[PDB]
Amino acid sequence: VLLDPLANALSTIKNAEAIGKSSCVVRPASKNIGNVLKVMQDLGYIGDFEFIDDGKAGIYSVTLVGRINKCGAIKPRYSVGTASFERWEKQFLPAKNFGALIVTTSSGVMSQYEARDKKIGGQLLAYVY
Amino acid sequence: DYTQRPKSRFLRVKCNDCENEQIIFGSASRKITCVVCGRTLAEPTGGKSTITTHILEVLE
Amino acid sequence: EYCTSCGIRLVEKGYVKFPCPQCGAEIGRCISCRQQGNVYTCPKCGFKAP
Amino acid sequence: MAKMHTKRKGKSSSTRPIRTDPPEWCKIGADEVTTIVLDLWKQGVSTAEIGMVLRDRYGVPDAKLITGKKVTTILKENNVAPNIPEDLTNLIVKALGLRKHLSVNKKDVHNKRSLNLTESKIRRLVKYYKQEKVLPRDWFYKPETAEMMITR
Amino acid sequence: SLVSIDEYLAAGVHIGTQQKTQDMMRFVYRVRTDGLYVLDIQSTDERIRVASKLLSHYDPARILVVSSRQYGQHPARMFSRALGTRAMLGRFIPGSLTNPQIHGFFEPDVIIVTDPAGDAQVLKEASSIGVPVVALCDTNNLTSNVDLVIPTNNKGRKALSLVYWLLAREVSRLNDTPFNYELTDFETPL
RNA sequence: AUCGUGAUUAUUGGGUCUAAAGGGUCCGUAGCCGGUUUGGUCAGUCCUCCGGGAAAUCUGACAGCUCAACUGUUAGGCUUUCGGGGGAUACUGCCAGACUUGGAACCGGGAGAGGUAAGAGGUACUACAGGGGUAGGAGUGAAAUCUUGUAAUCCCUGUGGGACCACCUGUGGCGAAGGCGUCUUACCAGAACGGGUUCGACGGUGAGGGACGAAAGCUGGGGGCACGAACCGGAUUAGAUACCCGGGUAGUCCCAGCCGUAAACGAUGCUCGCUAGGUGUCAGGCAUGGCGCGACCGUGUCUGGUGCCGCAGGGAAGCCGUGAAGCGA
Ligand SMILES: [Mg+2]
Ligand SMILES: [Mg+2]
Ligand SMILES: [Zn+2]
Repeated sequence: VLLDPLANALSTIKNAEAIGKSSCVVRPASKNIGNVLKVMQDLGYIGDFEFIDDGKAGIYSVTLVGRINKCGAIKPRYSVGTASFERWEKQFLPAKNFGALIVTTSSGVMSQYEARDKKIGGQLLAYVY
Repeated sequence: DYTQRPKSRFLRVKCNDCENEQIIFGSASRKITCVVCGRTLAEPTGGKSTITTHILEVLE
Repeated sequence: EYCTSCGIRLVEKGYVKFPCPQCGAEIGRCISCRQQGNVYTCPKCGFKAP
Repeated sequence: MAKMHTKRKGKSSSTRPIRTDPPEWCKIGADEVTTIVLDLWKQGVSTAEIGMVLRDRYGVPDAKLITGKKVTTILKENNVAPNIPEDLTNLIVKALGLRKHLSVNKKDVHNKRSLNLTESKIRRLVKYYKQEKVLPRDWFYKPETAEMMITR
Repeated sequence: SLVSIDEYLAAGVHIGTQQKTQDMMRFVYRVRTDGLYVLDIQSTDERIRVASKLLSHYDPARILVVSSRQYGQHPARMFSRALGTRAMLGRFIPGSLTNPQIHGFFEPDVIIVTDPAGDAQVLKEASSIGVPVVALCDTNNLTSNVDLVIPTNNKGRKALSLVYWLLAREVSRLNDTPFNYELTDFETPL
């Protein structure tokens, strides 16, 4: 049964990047999916995305502009504080100031650079680079 | 597109005896007899129902 | 150095560089986009071939 | 996905189109369809084919789109609903018939497994309904005594 | 179309193969009742014109033309004579472009394949050396290691002669080469 | 010895087709994992505050021991992973609904060696008896036992017997697996397919635990044509307690239970999304051409199975490859 839509969407984005496809569809869209896509768009790694409702949870027509290398969910969504980002960055990421971790926070969902700027932490959501 | 559509379609069948302006579903799972007088508008086939009277116009 | 079908870098051996078959602007292709026939779109003249 | 107790997945879904409105090509009204639903219910017709006969002989595309209510919502509104859900009643009815058959064919182990799968589905439905307060907390599915057609 | 579709109907160019592929869908416009699926003749002329524009950016003595079939053999030789391109009609040595000590060594800048499936070795050699290739597929062809696709029937003698003459005249007009050859020269000896 | 080496205990961070390793299959509790969505809370969580978390040892410097370790001051570390307040509501858990795709329920025309129960049937075999006929039949590498003059072999007639379901048959089908092939009937079940049909997350997996579980074997009652461990006999051979051949018991079969294991195999547990293609055939549905333009058969196409081929991908390779051994949950 479908029980991890954000990880499914990021795995689809990984597959579309690996084949080099410019565009790909996203299986059922969610609000955290849209927040991850918006933060990734502001990172410049992902081009475009539109919620095309289908009388269902809704899907995405995402235009991959060829800027990423791999992106999946962070499982478990680890609790993280302002003084706890660098170890996750050293684990998932490949290099300093290279790629970002999608974070969910009470202020908002955003990459951990802007979360460290906010001085507020929370749960890791995903990673893209 | 990205949205799903109903490939199966309705009809506008007209009754052969009482001239009723009844409405039937194309992929009928039941014998859609006429609502009013005496007629069987179409019989339930496993796929598309076999209409016996006039179809005024197939709708969406 | 950047493909028109994938944009990946042509650092490997086997990269083919050629001008456009419509406008003459340079268009690149990789082995994966050439083995798999990835459609390439010319960003200047909009030419799209398989 | 796969089925409940057989892993044979299938995609024979009934494709209902995106309709946020009632029909514009039909002159049928909400009162007409609710009267038809009540009369067919009083005939003795279960809710699965009530909508089917609405959509086939009357060409009603969907009761919720026009009336604003589903079949069971109209049933609860008019006090014309059963005390037990139709899916649980159907599973219990099939299980009772299968047990009646299996009490004379004791070699029929395949249908014994079929009875076990239907019992698993019955307990799943009872667990969901007691989760959602449709059925009483103390009323457990007794497969020998408290399983009759109308339970009281 | 630069040439009328009735001529392509008569010459056998629009006849393909009873089985097609999914990537050849974009060059097919309609399924014929016989089984042989007709390609897009307008798309065929578009691909021919685009290739001739691309082939006109290079000298004929740097182009490479290869063919395998007998029916594509004579028009390939006609193309080689009318352009001066070094053709490989008939049997092909697997190490011509590579193998500098071998007979038939060549270092081209563009490759032309008369049939990509049959001329698989030339495709592998061009991919190894890194030379972009304009290919001539059919209804049952795949464009792997292919840069440009020419949708024409390579199993018809008249279709091959007509297509080779069209490509030759188009390139020779684009590159202002004197082209005194006529389609009967490119037509197979009947 | 112990740590590291060693990702040789692997949450980070390993494998489990062939190297040790997928449980025979499956149902299923605690656990664990869980759809989009409006409304409310803020417990984990989050930022912050305040009470703590003895020094010692740790780090750096300063100061002072001649450098040094060392003692004091000091800025950090540990002590942890407690108690209690304020802010936030993304996240998950709590509260109340909804939503249709996930699963569940019903209807339709079709498919199937799917299951039990009953019966009939096909041919061969065999038992005895009868008729014909008269020197061997059987078997082997070759032989002999065996069988036959009490008339066998072979042929004809007739009556009973028990097992067994051929060709049809398929790189077909159904089934959870084991497994299921004569036919008819009754009972039951699942599936896919069609479905502007009912339901509203009701779902996945699942240590324990439960049922099914090939064959052999065991217990009790039957049956015993054939086959056939044991056993006996005839050869082979140095020997033959074996292969071969002649007999043939238990058993194979049925009826009522037990054991619970197989190379129970795809040596690949199950569920979901995702990822070039070409290519048989099967069920259903669907277009069209022919069809005695009807019951029917062809090509195309969607869905679900059933096979081969193989790019990318991955592997140590054989290979796998939308039916993963690919990429994630
Ligand atoms: Mg047995
Ligand atoms: Mg297994
Ligand atoms: Zn009527």
